[PDB]
Amino acid sequence: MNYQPTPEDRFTFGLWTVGWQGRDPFGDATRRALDPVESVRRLAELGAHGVTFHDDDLIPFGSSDSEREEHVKRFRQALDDTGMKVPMATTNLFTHPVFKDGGFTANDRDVRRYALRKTIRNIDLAVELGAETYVAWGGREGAESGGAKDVRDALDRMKEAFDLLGEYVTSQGYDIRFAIEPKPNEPRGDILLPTVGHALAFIERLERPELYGVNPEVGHEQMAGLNFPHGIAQALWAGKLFHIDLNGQNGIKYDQDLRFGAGDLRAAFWLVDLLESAGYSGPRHFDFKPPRTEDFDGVWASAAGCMRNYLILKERAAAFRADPEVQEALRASRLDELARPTAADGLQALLDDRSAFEEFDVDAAAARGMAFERLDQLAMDHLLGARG
Amino acid sequence: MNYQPTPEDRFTFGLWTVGWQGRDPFGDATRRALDPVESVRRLAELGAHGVTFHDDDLIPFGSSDSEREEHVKRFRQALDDTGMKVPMATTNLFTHPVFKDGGFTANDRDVRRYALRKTIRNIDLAVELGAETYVAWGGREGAESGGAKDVRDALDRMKEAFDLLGEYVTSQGYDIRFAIEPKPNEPRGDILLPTVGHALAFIERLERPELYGVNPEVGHEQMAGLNFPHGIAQALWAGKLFHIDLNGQNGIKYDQDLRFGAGDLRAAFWLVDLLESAGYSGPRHFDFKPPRTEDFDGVWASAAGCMRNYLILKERAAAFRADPEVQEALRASRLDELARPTAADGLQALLDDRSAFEEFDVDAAAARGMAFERLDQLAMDHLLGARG
Amino acid sequence: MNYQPTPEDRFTFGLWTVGWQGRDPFGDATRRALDPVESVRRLAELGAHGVTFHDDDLIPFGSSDSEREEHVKRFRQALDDTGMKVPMATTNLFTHPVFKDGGFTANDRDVRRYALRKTIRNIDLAVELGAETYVAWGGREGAESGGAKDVRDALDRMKEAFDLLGEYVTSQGYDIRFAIEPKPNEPRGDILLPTVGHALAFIERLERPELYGVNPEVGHEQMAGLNFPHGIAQALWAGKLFHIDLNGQNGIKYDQDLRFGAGDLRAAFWLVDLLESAGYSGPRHFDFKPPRTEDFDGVWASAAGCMRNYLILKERAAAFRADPEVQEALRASRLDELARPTAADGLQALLDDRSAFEEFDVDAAAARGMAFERLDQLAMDHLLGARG
Amino acid sequence: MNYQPTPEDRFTFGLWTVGWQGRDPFGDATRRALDPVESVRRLAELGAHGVTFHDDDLIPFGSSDSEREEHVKRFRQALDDTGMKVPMATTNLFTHPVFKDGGFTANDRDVRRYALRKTIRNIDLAVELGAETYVAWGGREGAESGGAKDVRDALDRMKEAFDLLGEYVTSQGYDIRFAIEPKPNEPRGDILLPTVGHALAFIERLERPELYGVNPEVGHEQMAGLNFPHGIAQALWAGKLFHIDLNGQNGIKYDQDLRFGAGDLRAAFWLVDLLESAGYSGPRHFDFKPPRTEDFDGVWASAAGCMRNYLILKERAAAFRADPEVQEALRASRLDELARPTAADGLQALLDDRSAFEEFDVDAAAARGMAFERLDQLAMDHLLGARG
Repeated sequence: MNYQPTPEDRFTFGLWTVGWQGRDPFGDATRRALDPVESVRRLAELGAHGVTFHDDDLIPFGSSDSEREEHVKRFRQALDDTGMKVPMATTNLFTHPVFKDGGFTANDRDVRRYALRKTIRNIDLAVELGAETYVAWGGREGAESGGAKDVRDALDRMKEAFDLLGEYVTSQGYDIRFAIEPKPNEPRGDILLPTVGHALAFIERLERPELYGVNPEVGHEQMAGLNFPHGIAQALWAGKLFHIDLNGQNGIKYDQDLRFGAGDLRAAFWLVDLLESAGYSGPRHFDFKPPRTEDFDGVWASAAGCMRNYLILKERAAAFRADPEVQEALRASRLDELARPTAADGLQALLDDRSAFEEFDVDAAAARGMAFERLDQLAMDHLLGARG
Repeated sequence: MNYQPTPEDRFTFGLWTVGWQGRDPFGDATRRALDPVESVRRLAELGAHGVTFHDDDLIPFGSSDSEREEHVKRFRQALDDTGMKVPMATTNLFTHPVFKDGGFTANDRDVRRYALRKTIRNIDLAVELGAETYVAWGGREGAESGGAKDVRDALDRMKEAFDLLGEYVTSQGYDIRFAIEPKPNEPRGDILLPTVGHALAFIERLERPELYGVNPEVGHEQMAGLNFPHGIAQALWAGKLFHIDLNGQNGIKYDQDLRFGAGDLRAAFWLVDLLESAGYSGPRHFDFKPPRTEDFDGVWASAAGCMRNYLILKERAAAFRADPEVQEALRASRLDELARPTAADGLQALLDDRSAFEEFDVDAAAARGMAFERLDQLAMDHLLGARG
Repeated sequence: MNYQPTPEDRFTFGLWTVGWQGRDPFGDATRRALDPVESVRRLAELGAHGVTFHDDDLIPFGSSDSEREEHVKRFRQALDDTGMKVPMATTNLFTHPVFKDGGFTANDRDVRRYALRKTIRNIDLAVELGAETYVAWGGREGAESGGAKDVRDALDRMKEAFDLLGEYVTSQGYDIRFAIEPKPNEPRGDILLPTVGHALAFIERLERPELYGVNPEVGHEQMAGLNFPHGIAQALWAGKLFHIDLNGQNGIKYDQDLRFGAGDLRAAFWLVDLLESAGYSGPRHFDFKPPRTEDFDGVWASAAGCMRNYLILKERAAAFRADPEVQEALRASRLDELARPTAADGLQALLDDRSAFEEFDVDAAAARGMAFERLDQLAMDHLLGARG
Repeated sequence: MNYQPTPEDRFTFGLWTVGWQGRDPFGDATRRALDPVESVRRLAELGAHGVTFHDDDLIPFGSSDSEREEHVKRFRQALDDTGMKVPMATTNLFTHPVFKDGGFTANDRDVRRYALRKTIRNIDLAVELGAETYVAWGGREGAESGGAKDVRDALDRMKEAFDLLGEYVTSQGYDIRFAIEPKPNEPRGDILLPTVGHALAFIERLERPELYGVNPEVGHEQMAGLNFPHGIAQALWAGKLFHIDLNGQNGIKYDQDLRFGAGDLRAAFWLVDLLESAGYSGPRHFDFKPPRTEDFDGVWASAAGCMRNYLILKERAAAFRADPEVQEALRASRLDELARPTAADGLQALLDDRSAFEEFDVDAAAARGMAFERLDQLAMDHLLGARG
């Protein structure tokens, strides 16, 4: 009577997630390295729809052209053998010491050019393996101190970099779009474009804004104590939710990348509620790290859980929305009134309307309860499976 | 040998700041109410350039037309008697119980209309007393629970409201522009447009974006653990820093509104550094609360401090920038390289350049120190007055 | 097929909770004042076991002796009419302006004496109405700035105050014990004894430590980003959990006092799990505020929810613990090994044991998976009612 | 006219600080490994008083007895050649994969025994090289999920471990004491004894509490948003500040370990103020990481800065305390009254005193300003070197 995921649920996983070897700021790897081909096979057996990669996840840094060929072909045969897809890809511009002050916004001009060139090389690959989205996570763009980075110049260089990528893309006639992934900090003291809001606003300054959107991560917005569903709704309102990274985070601290459903469970529910009601049809991508306490059996247990919790949440939110008792409470709370225009009649009519000011009875309106706590308990009940 | 502010330094204060009576979530007022005319007189003696107001700060809620006249005239005579200006004004849409679920985004349609009408009434007043900026702080737009607010509808209503304001403004031919002030939370559990980034991005969806910018507050961005100078630089890059609210905050907790210079002192320094180097020429506005421990003597002490700390900071940052030893370190750290274009030569040339990839020596570039810690200690030394 | 609470579940509520009139830092009351007698009657109908009070909640500040009599008698008749008890009481030393720099640790000596005297007066009352626990929440003990409070002197005055209370208590031969409630901040910038840990440690310096324990609040520890069940377990290990305050909080920000089950739901589950397994038999006390959006109907809805969520949680945690599949996983994860002594054999034997160092195979032990993610998903499944 | 540190200032540094190779959760080392003997020599030239070590910092894990000899002797010759001391030492129980679920509180009994044995081996070494303090940082004691760790059992095992260490120590007749270092999180999701308060309270449950105190770190308390000087004062009041770790942290996020003076500058000032006024005579130990952006020249620049900022702070705080204008303001704010007993006259006299309640004029006392903002601006002025 369960929640088994199928490739139609569009669940994806990054190679670096289940492949995380468990090295952290204070300790060595607890797990041996996984061959990408094993990961593809194991995730498919679990019902994943596909996998995503960093260039250096697939092809080890410094690899020879003929080594590149080998890594790709082998990866290609695994994806052919399993039906798995590659909907998204990204570049690693944060691990190698050369990127210690950034990729696109490093102070050293020659480093910024190298970063562009390593990114462009990987977009051709990504296109080849059929990704539709290309993610950019500028984890090293930022600073630990105020004098080290002039942020107006850094944003000029960031825009310069995204504009060049967009020009490259259109000239090759590729179908791919870009998704910028925000993070407020870690590993830099502060990171540029630290939240969904910052990312959306930056995009509006680009040459061809239509090529760019956001890839928000649950844990990253929560590292700034923000409401993630609220941020996702602003991205949907803007037509910019191109991709999404799902995981768990317990409040404001280091980036935990726990399995989805872990961390803020109610946030999880409201997010699924929103993705499902808006009709989000992009990949459901997990960016998570199975804790370093675990062996390979716990890794696959943790990955399976990501998908299971999504499905359970999905069922509980459908039940909530469909419940006649909840639809009535939503009317009681005037959500229906929220969706009607405030002044369709227009400015002039508003100004002339005595019932909107001069004869508005503020005190009776003030007295009206919103009935939000009864509504939220109905949501609680539905989440916990305790309606009655 | 001091730091006395003058009206030319453009220091402003809200009526509600020095007038804060010290009521907080857990306690009654510790200070008696101040007459606006006394505040204008006292701030001018301290060297303030002007004052700002909420409608209900100036004219008590429910005031009769002929009472309105009285409050304004008296306020007018004080400003004539002192040379003080009114560069900014705003509406109170958060105190009255009718706004408990919001103003522009309340679920109740009739409340949203009332809010527009109370705002429009105050823009005419503001214009009359000569403000150039009209601030909007939607402190009650948001929610404590997920079902209570559909955020896509709420953003449709928020835009609807700002568009109507903009239409009103152009039709009256007024010279005023709008500044939206972000806050992540408090008094609502979560607030819509919670940071500078969110606010800038929303503005790009408005009918006439040129009429709107942001009024960021030091403490509000810091309630989300963000880097405030970094946020201010993004607002400057976007040409949207219309106004700014200065104060102090000690990390992530309730909105403290401490006097400017309190809270994160180094953040204070880097901010002044930035406003001064960008050539910000708007008002230097303090949104602060003298702690409720204080009597009227401590109130004026706390207001004088706001201005004093700005000036001290201003002197230390000029000294830093002007220091030949610092200019050399900035070169050492390649800030000069940050401000040059990455690929002025263009995409094609970048792709063809072997020195940007194929023959790029990553390891030598990796080996180059950024020299940021020596630079930051020089900044430290300058701040503390300990160069040597 | 529900979760109806009964007086045997020991659910209590403070007069100030359902009576909260909804005044917050930025807005007026949205609800009229409740007569304590109405609250007692309404909570009893909901199945509460009892109520708790601040002195000034029951008897308005400045009340005449003969007014005191009136308030008490009336309150007494309501408790007789309903079977409701008064297990806990406390003093208000934070609302009146005289306490603006604190009660027990105010800088002014005469204020500290007044605070003691107002507290002692209320302990006699509390005893009279039969409370067994007397809570102290020093919300005003602390500071906004470093020079204002010497913390070593303030702790000497705090101890002095608790020692005097303890002497008073023993000399009257009263049966009551003290519970100190920690809070990290708000309304002061920083508050003394900011967490459970600080409170427990302070208590060990008192004259008669056995008279004092802690009354931790869910939201307060979470305002410091701490793990509340973890803090509660340390209090239980110390034999100091005298009382507990239950509510909801969404991470690090202002003190929300949401209804219990709101905020961190998984934290809620693990807490109930712990109170239930340790055999906590004290009151289940809610310190919450029905949001100011609500009318009286939402108030009682919100209070009923506190109790309902506890019961649902209670059922899910019993189910988890009782599940044979979970008991096996706990063995898989070696929780059984955690509860056995490390070196019962003693130091000498440990030192001599070659299998503990010299011939310990670190690499095989390193290879052993902890199996925590499978265990946590079983916990997830149980919480959500989705075992299968 | 400078701030050159001397060995008499008692400045110490851990081998792992300047030796940090800059590997972080998202990137490889940017610096080559330093030989401990080079570090000792370089720090001495900078005026350090001594160095501290983890066992595995000095002697590489798995080292043969005869390799141990070699590492020690060489280290010994460097300390003889420079006059440098070793006031503190500690054990690494967090890096090796065997410690992934902890050292003293790992679920696996055999791991807990190994951890004790590796710790005891290093105490003999520490004693030999003359340390007086032995630090314990249980960075791996804790959990990512609720079921994984029963905290009451874990505290029983933690106590068991510290008691055994204490027994070992007394039986060998060693002069060394223990200092427990708290951290709220990272690398575990939550860490046991997460703050100074928790650590002090735990210690009171040990067999011989006099052997144990705390080694608080500036950044760790600030990761929980706490006031560090306030925590240090509670540790001093308790007579438990055995050692202290100095560094910088920018609010609530990952453990930054910035150079001392970085992060919260005003917190830095008030801390130095307190250590200096209490007469703290222990080592001034820096636990910091030169950012991975830096080369060896920036490493020594960053270490020199730690010491320089302490000295500058030290001078500014002495100036503040010594200033007649500040001594008067302190009287104005009644700090003198804070240090007098509240009721030396005793309970009975307090109860009988009509001036403490019955005839106490609350309203006049309420009216008295605390004058804290003038005092704090005088502190500001002194810090910035702008008195006038």
